[PDB]
Amino acid sequence: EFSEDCENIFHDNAYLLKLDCEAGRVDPVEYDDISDEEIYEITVDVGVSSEDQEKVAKIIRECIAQVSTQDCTKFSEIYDCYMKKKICNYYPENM
Repeated sequence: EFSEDCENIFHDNAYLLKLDCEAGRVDPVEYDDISDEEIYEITVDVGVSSEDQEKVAKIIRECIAQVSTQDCTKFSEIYDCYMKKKICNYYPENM
């Protein structure tokens, strides 16, 4: 699908964070929320439409809020929410 690149990138980040979290490099409780600046940076700054930003924005916040898991598996669970919500359909094919 058209979506594989976005998906792979989110997949990669999740996995990296997981590995780092395992390594005791990251703390899963800092991932309990997210700023508007981070959001812009992973939406518009990378090809999400201005018009669509809030729509992606909502999925990210819902997902983050929905994941009350606070171990290293949080990173992977959040990614699961993002795929479940089809977040990648809002991004361009190449990125």
